[PDB]
Order: sequence, then C-alpha cells, then structure tokens
Amino acid sequence: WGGSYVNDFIDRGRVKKVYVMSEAKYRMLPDDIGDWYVRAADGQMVPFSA
Amino acid sequence: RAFSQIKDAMVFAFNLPAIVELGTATGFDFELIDQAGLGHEKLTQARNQL
Repeated sequence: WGGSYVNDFIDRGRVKKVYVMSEAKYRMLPDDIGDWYVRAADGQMVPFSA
Repeated sequence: RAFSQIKDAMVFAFNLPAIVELGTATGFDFELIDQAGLGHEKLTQARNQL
C-alpha cells in the first residue's frame, strides 16, 4: 500500500531503483486491506482483521 | 634501449616534462563515449574500429 524500494538492479548500464508494491487493483478501497494475510510463527496464514 | 632485449616485460624509460602537473605533449587526448545501450563490448569493437 506504500511502496518499498529494496535495492538496485541495472538497466542497460545505468544503475536504477527496484520497488516492491501492490498491483494497483489490490489497493483501492479499505475493503482490500482484506486480502493481505501474514505468516505467523506457526505458519498459519493470519489476516489483518484478526 | 638496454631495456629492450627484456623478456615479456615492456620496460620504458623517460624524462618527466617541465611542469609535471600540467598539459603534457603537443599530443591529443580523445575519449570515445558509450552514448547509449551499447555495452563494454560494443564499445570495444567500436574503439577497435577507429
């Protein structure tokens, strides 16, 4: 939902930026914060609404 | 000369110019630029052309 730039790849010989982030369609209204789960220490996938 | 007649070891000798830290020989100094994509290689082939 907020981007994050991990580190630098290289584009035809010009160092450039690299960013992880959500495809637009999975970040547009509050009900999408419904899609992200998050692995716990038991490996069980737990969702924010929790 | 005396250092020619030496094994695979180019060994030159030469007198420094008037103003060490200054514009040397009446020679030129040219720089071939990558000006796009073209990798190391391409420039090399380029360099080698000229």
